[PDB]
Amino acid sequence: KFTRSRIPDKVFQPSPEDHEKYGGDPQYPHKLHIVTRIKSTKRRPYWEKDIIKMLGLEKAHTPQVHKNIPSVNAKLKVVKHLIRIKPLKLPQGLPTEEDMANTCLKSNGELVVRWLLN
Amino acid sequence: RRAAPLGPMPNEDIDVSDLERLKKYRSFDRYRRRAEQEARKPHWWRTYREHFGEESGPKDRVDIGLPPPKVSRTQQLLERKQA
Amino acid sequence: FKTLLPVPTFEDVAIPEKPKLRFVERVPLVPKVRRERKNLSDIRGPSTEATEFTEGRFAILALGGGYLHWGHFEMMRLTINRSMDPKNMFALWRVPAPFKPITRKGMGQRMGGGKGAIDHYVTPVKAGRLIVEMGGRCEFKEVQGFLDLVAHKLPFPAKAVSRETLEKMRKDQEERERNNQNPWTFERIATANMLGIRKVLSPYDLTHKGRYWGKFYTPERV
Amino acid sequence: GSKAVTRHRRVMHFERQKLMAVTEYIPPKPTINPRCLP
Amino acid sequence: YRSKPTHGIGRYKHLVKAQ
Amino acid sequence: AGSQWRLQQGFAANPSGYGPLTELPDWSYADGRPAPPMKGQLRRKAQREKFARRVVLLSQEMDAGLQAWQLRQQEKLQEEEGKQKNALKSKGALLQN
RNA sequence: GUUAAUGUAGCUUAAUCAAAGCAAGGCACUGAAAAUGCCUAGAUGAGCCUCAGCUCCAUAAACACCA
RNA sequence: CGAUGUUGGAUCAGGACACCCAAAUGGUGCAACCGCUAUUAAAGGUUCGUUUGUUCAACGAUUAAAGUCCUACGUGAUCUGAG
RNA sequence: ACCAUAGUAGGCCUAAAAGCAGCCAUCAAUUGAGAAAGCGUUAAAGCUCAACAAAUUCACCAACAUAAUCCCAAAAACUAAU
Ligand SMILES: [Mg+2]
Ligand SMILES: [Mg+2]
Ligand SMILES: [Mg+2]
Ligand SMILES: [Mg+2]
Ligand SMILES: [Mg+2]
Ligand SMILES: [Mg+2]
Ligand SMILES: [Mg+2]
Ligand SMILES: [Mg+2]
Ligand SMILES: [Mg+2]
Ligand SMILES: [Mg+2]
Ligand SMILES: [Mg+2]
Ligand SMILES: [Mg+2]
Ligand SMILES: [Mg+2]
Ligand SMILES: [Mg+2]
Ligand SMILES: [Mg+2]
Ligand SMILES: [Mg+2]
Ligand SMILES: [Mg+2]
Repeated sequence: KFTRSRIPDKVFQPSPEDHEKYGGDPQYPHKLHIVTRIKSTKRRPYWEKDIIKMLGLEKAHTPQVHKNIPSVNAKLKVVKHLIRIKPLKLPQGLPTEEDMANTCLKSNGELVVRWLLN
Repeated sequence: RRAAPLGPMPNEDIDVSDLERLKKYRSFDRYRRRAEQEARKPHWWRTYREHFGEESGPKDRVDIGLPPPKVSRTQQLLERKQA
Repeated sequence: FKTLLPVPTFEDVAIPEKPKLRFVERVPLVPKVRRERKNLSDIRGPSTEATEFTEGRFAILALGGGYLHWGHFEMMRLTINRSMDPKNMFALWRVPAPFKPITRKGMGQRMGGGKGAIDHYVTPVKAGRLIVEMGGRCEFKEVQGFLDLVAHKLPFPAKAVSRETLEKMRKDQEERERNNQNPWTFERIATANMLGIRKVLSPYDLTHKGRYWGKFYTPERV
Repeated sequence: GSKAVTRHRRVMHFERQKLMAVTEYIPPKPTINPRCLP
Repeated sequence: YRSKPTHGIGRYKHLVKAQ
Repeated sequence: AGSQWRLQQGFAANPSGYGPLTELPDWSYADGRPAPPMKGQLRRKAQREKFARRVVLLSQEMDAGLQAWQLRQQEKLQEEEGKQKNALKSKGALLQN
């Protein structure tokens, strides 16, 4: 039978080189995910279709942001072949309430707070 | 998919090889005893004692007492033996 | 001019009586009455039992999976028995006599009607198992020469091997897999279910690691 | 449909074929051939 | 239960041979 | 084509997304008075805002979560001492010695 | 005569209610065992001391020794 | 299945080559004549009768030979109808 | 490529068994050549192998016919391609 699939935890123990490679900090995990749906749910099992629905990933090539907490990481782990995950970065820091209109999200995965001054 | 026992399994101690040379309790009662002793030990798996309220289980007792009377062990022993 | 070399000497080889291969029986002495379903799963994947040498230093090794029936046994027995020196060599069965009932229906039957009747018996052989084990005061080369015939006439692909040859190819096998340049191995991909690849794979694959497919085993597969 | 095990070698689902083709062994290739070295 | 650590805790028959 | 290059340089993989090409108000009156804004940019503003608002919210919730956990830890550590300060003075075994 | 240890009943408890559990025995019961019932013997190695300390004796494990 | 009319002949044959004949060769337990094998070659050939509805098959007489097959067991809006 | 002489037809069974139907020993001369690994003889004789000397590129395994109307895109080993 084709079934769901366990994914042994050894997969998710990162090697020391990986930090260098994908550009994460060995010390501090990132706070937020940018998830994008790269592939299609057609031809995939219903349970993956549902996960993709409940992550707000319905529409392709649209970014969506999620907490980096384990509860979410479980679902992302299930559908990880359908998606692209990139850590959200805040060079200018979090937006205040004056900056809400001017926010924009750049493809390198970083959120710029002041967009197009004069 | 097998898991690994946490700590000792109960009967894992005795040798299955050569059962005939092992001493058995032919008494129902000996068995009963051994069993009740086994039921008093703190096992690593979900047990009756755990759910049904041993009432705080292990408890370090703050004791406000009168100090126990001091009596000689050996002397007392001798006297009782004699009696 | 050429300098000599010390010749391999066997003082430690003890030859057993009846060095030739025992005759094996067409049908077991207690013929199975109850017709068994066919596990094809007993030909499939790597072998557990009979993977190692016991007394002898030479063997025939099975590179595929297959079924050995009585014809095959006869062939091996006759060929090996008249190709060896009964004084200096001895042979041994590493395979049991055929125990597994296999049915047939009369040619020309329609589909259905019941199971068939028991035609003959076979032995299942999983890849990596020793078929026949030859020891003796022999060097490997002679034994190799005639054993490769037998090996070639078996149903599965097979080789003639020694202890040296076997350990050689096992160390080569693992050394090939720690040498590997490309990051992507069947194991790594399957276990982690990358690309949802589990959809196309069988569960058994997690163990087989792409090395065994059906009854076929390709050693080149890392 | 065919049994899991079979005599005739059993064509794979295309995706599995891709998988097999990707995971092939790649022998390490030395920068300089040891023979053309001194 | 096979998946659990406590599996085969009730296993006995290997202790008594009656055949 | 050439999305990969556009990505390395930090632009949008598609020239349509978010560059100056798209965002700017492609026409204006001859006098110089601004034109009524553009439907596309209006919607893009709205949902970009929506996104930011969400980022703030999740960030805050996660922080408040961590603080709440740390607080519960402090409460536990404080109760452990709250048992000792409130306890009676042990007597019986110590008085004979 | 030298080193590492000891001397709880046959094996293992306890040494602040207390020398404890199990083996082991007898008789009864059925052909033997076994179970069961009614019963049986038991120890802190020996001499002083302080309220663990000093020796002795003996075993044990070695070495030396002796024949 | 609101029909893809079925055996053997007749007529006309299209094709394969796994060659029966004709051609060129290798091996022979090939002296010669015969043969037995194997390779290459498909342009052209591959009989007439007695009995069977017959295909096969037996038999008579010959042939350089009387090939093995495929074509809706070729071919009934061309024939036959013995089965 | 090169080369091959000695106890000796080694002892037996057999019509004959001379290295070479079979059984048992497997010693020994010469720098060097097995009581002989293949062919051969009725038994031989006779050809080779391993042995000296002579020299020295490298040398383990691997190859597998075919159908019926007419083959079936055309073609092409480098000007920079995640
Ligand atoms: Mg074969
Ligand atoms: Mg199926
Ligand atoms: Mg639109
Ligand atoms: Mg006492
Ligand atoms: Mg019809
Ligand atoms: Mg019609
Ligand atoms: Mg024609
Ligand atoms: Mg031809
Ligand atoms: Mg001809
Ligand atoms: Mg023709
Ligand atoms: Mg037909
Ligand atoms: Mg027809
Ligand atoms: Mg007709
Ligand atoms: Mg017609
Ligand atoms: Mg020579
Ligand atoms: Mg041919
Ligand atoms: Mg063409």
